[PDB]
Amino acid sequence: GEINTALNTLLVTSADSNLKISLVKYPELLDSLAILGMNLLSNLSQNVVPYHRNTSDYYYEDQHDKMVDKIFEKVNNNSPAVKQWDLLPEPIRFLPNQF
Amino acid sequence: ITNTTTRVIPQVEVGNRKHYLEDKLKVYKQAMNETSEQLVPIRLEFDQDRDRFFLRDTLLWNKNDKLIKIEDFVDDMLRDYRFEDATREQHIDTICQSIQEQIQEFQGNPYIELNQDRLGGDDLRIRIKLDIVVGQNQLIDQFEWDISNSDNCPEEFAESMCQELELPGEFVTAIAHSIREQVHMYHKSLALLGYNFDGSAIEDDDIRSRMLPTITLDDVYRPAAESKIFTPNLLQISAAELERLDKDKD
Amino acid sequence: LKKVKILEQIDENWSKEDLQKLLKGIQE
Amino acid sequence: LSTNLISKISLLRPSPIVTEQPSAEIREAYIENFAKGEHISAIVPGQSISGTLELSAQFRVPRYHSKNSFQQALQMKAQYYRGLPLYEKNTLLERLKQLTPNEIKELEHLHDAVFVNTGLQNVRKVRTKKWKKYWQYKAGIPIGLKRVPNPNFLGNCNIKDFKPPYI
Amino acid sequence: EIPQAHEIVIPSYSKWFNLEKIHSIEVQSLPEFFTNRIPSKTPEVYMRYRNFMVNSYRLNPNEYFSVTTARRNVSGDAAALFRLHKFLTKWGLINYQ
Amino acid sequence: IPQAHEIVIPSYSKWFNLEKIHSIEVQSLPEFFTNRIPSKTPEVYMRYRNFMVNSYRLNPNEYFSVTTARRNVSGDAAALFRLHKFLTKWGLINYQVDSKLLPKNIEPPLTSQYSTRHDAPRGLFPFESYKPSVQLPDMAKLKKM
Amino acid sequence: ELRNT
Repeated sequence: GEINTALNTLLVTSADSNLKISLVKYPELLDSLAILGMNLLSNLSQNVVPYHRNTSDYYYEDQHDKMVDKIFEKVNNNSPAVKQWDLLPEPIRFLPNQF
Repeated sequence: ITNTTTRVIPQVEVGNRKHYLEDKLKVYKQAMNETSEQLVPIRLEFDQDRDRFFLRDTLLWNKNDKLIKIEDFVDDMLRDYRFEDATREQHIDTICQSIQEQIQEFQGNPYIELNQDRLGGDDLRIRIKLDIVVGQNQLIDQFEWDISNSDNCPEEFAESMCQELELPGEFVTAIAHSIREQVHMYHKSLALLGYNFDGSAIEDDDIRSRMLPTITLDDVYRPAAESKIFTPNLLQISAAELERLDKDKD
Repeated sequence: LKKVKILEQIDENWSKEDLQKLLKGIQE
Repeated sequence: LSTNLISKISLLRPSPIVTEQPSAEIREAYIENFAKGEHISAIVPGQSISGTLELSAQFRVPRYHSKNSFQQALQMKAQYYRGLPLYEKNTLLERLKQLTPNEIKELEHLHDAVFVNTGLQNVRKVRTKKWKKYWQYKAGIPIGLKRVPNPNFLGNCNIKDFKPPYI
Repeated sequence: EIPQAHEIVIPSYSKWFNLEKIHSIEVQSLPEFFTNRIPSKTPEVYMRYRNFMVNSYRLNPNEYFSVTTARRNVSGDAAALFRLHKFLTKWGLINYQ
Repeated sequence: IPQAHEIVIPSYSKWFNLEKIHSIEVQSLPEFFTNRIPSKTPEVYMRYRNFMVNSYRLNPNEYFSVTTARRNVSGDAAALFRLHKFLTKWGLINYQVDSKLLPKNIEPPLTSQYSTRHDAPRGLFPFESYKPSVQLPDMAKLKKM
Repeated sequence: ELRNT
């Protein structure tokens, strides 16, 4: 709803020709529009459904002691890697579906 | 207020500040090439003479950070100190140039971090003294700190001390800044004298007299009259001092 | 008769007492 | 009205703690000149709580050795009150007839480590009791629980509760 | 425990903000706390800083919670604390009223 | 002959010897055992252990701080802090101290259980007419006829 | 806000 009521209130004002939408006063609206159009083009070519997923949608909800905590898994019963991701997905070419 | 005559109001602002608009590409260009941090202790002192402001705030700063423009952070800080909008003849450029100078002199953690890292470090224990004033309380305490160890965390010790003493939190971010200050001003004096940080062979007179001697079996307990210096004293009250030798150091 | 047995919806997140308190609370 | 129905009708339908500048006109004049960059006459500290954590003007490392009980030992080749329970007269005397002056320096620092820990524990408890009343005082709560209200008042919002059509 | 003595309003697009939980927008907006390259920037440190700033604003919502008090009260570099404070005040959630 | 007290160690730390160095401590705290630094020796580490634990055991309901340590033992403060964390993880010291008497952070208290209202924009919710009829429809005339 | 008379 927050996306659709923003899109409709942008479409009414932008077609009005009496109310100016200038990006000198705010240049980050256009990046939101273009990133939304990027991410909608991405999950349309893969037929993924957003906005109503049954996933959790939340990320990780929760020194000299990491070797001590490693052997703590030994004497109680008695280093994570890096991540890599981008802001935007690959364009739409270089996808296995798109040839 | 929405119930109006249908204007377009771009970014109605809070605290007389336009919202910070990120780049979102330099953020990922920096956050993925993110080897180390190299925090910088930064000191700001100004008086009513030769300056108009006072601005005695001390902060840490990431040296490898290329995201935030430093003049924008200083301009945000002066707005946080409630300076009125005539804040350029009492320049933001003076504070920005001071902070620009203080991060250029920071030679970094030397070859104790750069080339080699002996597990456990060396015997280089230095005599850290601190003197902090917050409100009307004055924390005076001294201890020993191994400058030759890389896994010595000043912040994890500052939180530990303010845990025991039940300090408010300005002492949390002042003790760690004092550690980061004095360890850096010893590392700089070591690096400018060509110390060659792996083989020790200290070979000087002003330093090697500030360094502490080797703890033996007998010296594992300090003497009683020597113990009364190495204890934190919560002397509450205001402070009063000055500093002007520009000519004397010249 | 073909009666609606409403208390057979006792799926593990809920219970029969929970459904009874739900119905009595919405009637309250 | 019959009592067979009265029991079922209601069944079927149930219906001196802070250390700031307490004058509220010198704090404002301090900021009115601070934005210009000027000092003032009176002083203004930051807010805090009262109380001093004063160590080393308090319990010291005790002196269990005499003035020469170490160098003469070097020549001859040698329930709780504060934190320690009071020992009986006869039981502790044979215990201190056992030890050596290599361990007297251990014992002094052990008893000092007990004393400083107790003298920090009680002051820590008093300090927590003071901070719990500081945070209540700085948040509008009184303790221990023509004006015009702003929209950030408890119960004076501008977003009125809209009712559903079935209600 | 302190009882609620003020009216708290966050904007509707900040409905996702919940304490003790990290949303996906917080990961895609501040990625440096979640790429395990620096051991002094963990998501526990991020949750501590964020919960500190949000709890400290909501005690007196009429006051602009500046960057400098947050820098003076938690230990960390000024760049990451400034970026987290500007992200937080970008989405409402602090300095909204 | 001397007075004795009651000490409580958790069951997973029974391996602790007050006169011997365990194998856990050489893999947990490797800075005292490189045998290259003369100021961090395996014999002066026992003088830290038998000053922390043997002073905590004299009165186990007092939290053994770390500012009580570096006031006396004249070592590096970070090494004493790491050893004080190591002896607290295995519950040797600071175990029978009652909770809420342990030192806690001086922070603004939690505002988790606060009720928030939302500023929703103008066109978010639809216009609603036709109040629904909660009351059940009556069919007395149909069954009467 | 203290609107007085």
